[PDB]
Amino acid sequence: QSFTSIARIGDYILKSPVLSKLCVPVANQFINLAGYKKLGLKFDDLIAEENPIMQTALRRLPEDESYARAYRIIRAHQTELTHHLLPRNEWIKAQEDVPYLLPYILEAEAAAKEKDELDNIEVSK
Amino acid sequence: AEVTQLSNGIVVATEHNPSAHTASVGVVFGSGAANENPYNNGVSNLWKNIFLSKENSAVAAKEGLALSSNISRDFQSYIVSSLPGSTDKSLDFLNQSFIQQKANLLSSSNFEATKKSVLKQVQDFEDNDHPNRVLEHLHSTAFQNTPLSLPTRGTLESLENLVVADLESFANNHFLNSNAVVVGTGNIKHEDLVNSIESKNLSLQTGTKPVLKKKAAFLGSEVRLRDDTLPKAWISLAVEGEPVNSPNYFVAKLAAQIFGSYNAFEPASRLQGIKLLDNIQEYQLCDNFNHFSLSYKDSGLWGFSTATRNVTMIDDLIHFTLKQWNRLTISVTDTEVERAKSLLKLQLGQLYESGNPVNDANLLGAEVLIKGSKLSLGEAFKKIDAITVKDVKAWAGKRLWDQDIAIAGTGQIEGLLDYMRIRSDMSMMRW
Amino acid sequence: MAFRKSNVYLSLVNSYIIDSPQPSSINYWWNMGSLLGLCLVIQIVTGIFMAMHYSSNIELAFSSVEHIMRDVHNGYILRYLHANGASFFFMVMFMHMAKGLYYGSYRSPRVTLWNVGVIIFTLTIATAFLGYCCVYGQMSHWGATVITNLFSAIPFVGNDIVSWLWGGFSVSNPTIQRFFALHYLVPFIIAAMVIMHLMALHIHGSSNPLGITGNLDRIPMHSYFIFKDLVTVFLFMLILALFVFYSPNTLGHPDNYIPGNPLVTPASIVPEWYLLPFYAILRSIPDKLLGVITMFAAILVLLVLPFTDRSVVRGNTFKVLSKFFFFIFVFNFVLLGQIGACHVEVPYVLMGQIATFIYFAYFLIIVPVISTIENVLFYIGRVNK
Amino acid sequence: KSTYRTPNFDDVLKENNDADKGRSYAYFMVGAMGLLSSAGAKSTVETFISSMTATADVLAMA
Amino acid sequence: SSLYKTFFKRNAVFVGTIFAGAFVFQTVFDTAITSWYENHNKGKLWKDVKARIAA
Ligand code: HEC
Ligand code: HEC
Ligand SMILES: COc1c(O)c(C)c(C/C=C(\C)CC/C=C(\C)CC/C=C(/C)CC/C=C(\C)CC/C=C(\C)CCC=C(C)C)c(O)c1OC
Ligand SMILES: CCCCCCCCCCCO[C@@H]1O[C@H](CO)[C@@H](O[C@H]2O[C@H](CO)[C@@H](O)[C@H](O)[C@H]2O)[C@H](O)[C@H]1O
Ligand SMILES: CCCCCCCC1=C(O)C(=O)c2scnc2C1=O
Repeated sequence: QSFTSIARIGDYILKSPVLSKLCVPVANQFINLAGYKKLGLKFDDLIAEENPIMQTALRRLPEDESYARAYRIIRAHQTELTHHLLPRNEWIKAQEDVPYLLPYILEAEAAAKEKDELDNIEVSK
Repeated sequence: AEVTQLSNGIVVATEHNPSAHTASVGVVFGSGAANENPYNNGVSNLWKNIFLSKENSAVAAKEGLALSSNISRDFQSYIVSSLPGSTDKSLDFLNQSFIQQKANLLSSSNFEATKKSVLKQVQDFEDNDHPNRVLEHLHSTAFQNTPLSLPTRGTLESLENLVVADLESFANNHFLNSNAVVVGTGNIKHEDLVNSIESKNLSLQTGTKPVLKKKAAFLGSEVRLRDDTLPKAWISLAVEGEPVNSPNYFVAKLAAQIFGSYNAFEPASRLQGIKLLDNIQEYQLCDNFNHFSLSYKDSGLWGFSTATRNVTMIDDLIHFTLKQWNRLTISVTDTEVERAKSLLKLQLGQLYESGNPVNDANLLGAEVLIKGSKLSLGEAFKKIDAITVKDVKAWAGKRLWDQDIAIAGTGQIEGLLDYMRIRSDMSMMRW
Repeated sequence: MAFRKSNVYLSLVNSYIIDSPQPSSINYWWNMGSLLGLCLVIQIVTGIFMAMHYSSNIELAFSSVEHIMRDVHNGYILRYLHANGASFFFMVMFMHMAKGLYYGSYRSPRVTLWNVGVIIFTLTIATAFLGYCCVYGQMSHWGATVITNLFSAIPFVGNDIVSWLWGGFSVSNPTIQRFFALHYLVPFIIAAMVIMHLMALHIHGSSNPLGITGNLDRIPMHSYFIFKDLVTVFLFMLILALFVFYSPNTLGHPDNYIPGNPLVTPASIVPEWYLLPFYAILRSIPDKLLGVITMFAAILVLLVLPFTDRSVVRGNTFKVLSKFFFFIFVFNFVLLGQIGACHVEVPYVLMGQIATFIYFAYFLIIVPVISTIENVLFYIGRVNK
Repeated sequence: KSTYRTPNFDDVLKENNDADKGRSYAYFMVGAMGLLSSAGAKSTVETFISSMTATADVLAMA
Repeated sequence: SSLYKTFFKRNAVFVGTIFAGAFVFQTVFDTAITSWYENHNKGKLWKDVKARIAA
């Protein structure tokens, strides 16, 4: 499933005050139960990278964010192998759990979709 | 956009264009490198060089005239450029060099200084202009033991053994009237030039016709000029194309536009609507390539040329390109044909209508010599737009599908597989 | 460079067993693979030694196995090892497969890795079954009869393929002898398939429990994982030892200690425990043709998972809804097995039918629906607009 | 020597009066080879498969 | 050979036409051989011996 699609559905729900008050609280509870934050990871760190879109995205990511993603991932593997969690004061806070890679992922998907569209354009005389 | 041409004694052709600033006059002969022999090969290139020699060139320069000449396979041309007013002084210099000085330009001090220049010239070509050197060799093997195989600049061996008598021998057999066309482009009127010509009489070797020969034929073959000291690999590949004045002259030229040309360093080139680019850009299979539909009197060549530094993946370069060409017979799309139509018009335009009369002269003379008239740019577009997908498919099924090819290359070509491998890719397996 | 790197043969061993870069965080669930190689060896070795004393003739097969049990020195150890080993082979395979399901090991770029694994699973089922027929006990004969008849479901030629497979009028002397020949052959095809499995694994490497990249922190296979593999290898042997010496027939059927009889089918037939879930699925469809098609589909549906998993992250580690449903699927599978051991009676038939539905629905409905919902939840829980 | 002067191939070249001469022969050859090969493969496969059918000594009519 | 260009026209023979021809060949060839063979051994076969017998 593309991130363009995830955003469409997610934004629609986010705007309408009917669903926005019904869902978000459930989603927040879901995110806490997932527990990735206790390992020092941000959700965007969890996205599977073995595909062209994600490789383009990670390539465009500015230097400072890249070094940080690297530290978070290594730190996560080490904690996991020790079968512990990070001390609570090291957990990623909700304010920090920002979709930092998302804008690069969406830009790449649109670029990709356009090319797919243009390579297949029909012509009407 | 007027093609005016009339015959009195000499066939005079002109194409006037008001706003021009300059004007060019000259003669174009219906005989070039395709009329020479393996042993006097290079005579025409030599003529061009003396006609432009320091002596003769200084005479027209005082007068405010500029000289230009070009040797091709089917034709040859001598041109004098001038201002719109001196459209007469060009006609004097033209007759003065082709009748009066057809013995003064051939002195034992001029010919030796000129011969020494074409020798350093043709040598320089073979030592450094690899892409053209390869395309020249492509014609060499594709049409071997036949007219089109003779290189325009001539071979260093037939050149250093050429004497003044040979120049004369050739000149007295091809620089005739029945094998000539006096061209005039720039701004001058058809009736303006034709008068200054029908004024001065004298036929000079009239009734004489040039010698005949044996018709040009294509032969599936190859010539490999391996040189591991070069930093790249230059290869040209083609099938038998279309001759000028062929029902498919345009379908072919359109088919080449579909794959067109590419330059891996120019950002815009990478964005073109050519399917082949999806395949070659992943591993950067080449620095550049360019397709072409070369046409001549008796035959032609349809194929492409390419240069690459990826010497370990040449088989993929050749494989992908030839797979794309397979499509022209079975799966070419409407939008590909349409993209081609537009682009063909754009390039055919920029050629037939640039801000340089000398190009117009050559094109005009060359065309009137082969089909007794020139096809108007507007008349071409009508033919181009009329091409359907079915046309391309019928043409490719005849010229490209399971047909022999010709190859030629130089540089690091160890990776270019054997003939039969390349040859096999001119088709696809099916049930 | 080191000799282990330059030698043509040693470099293969070096790249696969010594210097292979492993993700620092893999857990004991990643130890099942080596355990599967070990099982394959134990099956081949004990099988060849018994083949030295075995006779495939229908009049001697059963007694030759008894001969292996009573007269061959250490014969009973060989038979109980081979027999109990087959069971352990499946226990470990299910865990290997379940591990893959849970961590999204089947996902891109390891699809080829997953598909070759499905082929191996099929070949293993076929192998164990053929071996089962070689004992020629009561269960053997009827199993050989049922499985070969499975092909009569094919329209037109079906009954022909069957008389062909039998080499006669019924399961007889041409049947059991060809089954022995075949039981010996297939294990070597599994071995070759296991090599292709490993080749596919080597191009992208192992995944890890976090589901993300391992490229930032790897440690050599040699030392770390060689010694960790040793831990489970010994544990595996301890447990197998307990069954072989102390309870050799607990995983078998008493009816197989009775020579096959063409005229009498046992009053209660309970197939091998690892085939029970499939036996239940077959039994749940009151139509012959549809019955066999649905059973085969229970295996082939594993191929669909790379496409129906709509998630954007690999694995169930950080997914509440997916973990929950993963276990519904696991226990539903065990239930199917329990139903297979019961008689076709009232509460059981309907339970079998619902469990079968649930099994297929997991792959085709639950996973795609749940993964989509989870994708959205992950998004709206952090985006502020 | 000049690379443009192609060596002699007269002894090998066929005087092209019938352009599609070698092509027709080669394609016939390849075609016949494919025909007979498929027939052989079919016969071989059938030989092995039919060896699994009921043996002459077991077709007793009781 | 223009005989080839009439059926296949400058293209090779395709798998389908090959497979089809193979099935035809298999039957025709087998009859031709069994025939020639039995005729060559006329008088020695059981067919021939059965005729000279009356029971
Ligand atoms: C000839 C070599 C040979 C190989 C290789 C072999 N087996 Fe066997 N297997 C036998 C023989 C002989 C028997 C009959 C003796 C017996 O019952 O154990 C047998 C019997 C069996 C049985 C019946 C066990 C029982 O209850 O008696 C099973 C199940 C089985 N094999 C599984 C396997 C599996 C699974 C593999 C390999 C992955 C395998 N075998 C490989 C020879 C082999
Ligand atoms: C239906 C699936 C499937 C079957 C059956 C299968 N494998 Fe695998 N195997 C996998 C997948 C997927 C992986 C990748 C695991 C990962 O990295 O997440 C894997 C990985 C492995 C590994 C790497 C270590 C590990 O356990 O993760 C080994 C070794 C291996 N398999 C051996 C085998 C052998 C031996 C057999 C059986 C004879 C087998 N596999 C059958 C799916 C399968
Ligand atoms: C990327 O991740 C990996 C990983 O890649 C690997 C390789 C392993 C380690 C595990 C393995 C390499 C398992 C491999 C298993 C095999 C290659 C088995 C191959 C199987 C066979 C059955 C070989 C065939 C054997 C024979 C033909 C001979 C047996 C018979 C004999 C000796 C008869 C002798 C007769 C007489 C008379 C004496 C991991 O643990 C791992 O985890 C992270
Ligand atoms: C091991 C069992 C053996 C089974 C039989 C052996 C295989 C027979 C294969 C027979 C025909 O397979 C057939 O081959 C010819 C080439 O000769 C293919 O022809 C292809 O290449 C030829 C040659 O450049 C082109 O003229 C043709 O247009 C093109 O389609 C044809 O599309 C394919 O269908
Ligand atoms: C994937 C293949 C699953 C095998 C299912 C067949 C199970 C099966 C039966 O259906 C049966 O009626 C008898 S009678 C003796 N053994 C068996 C047996 O194993």
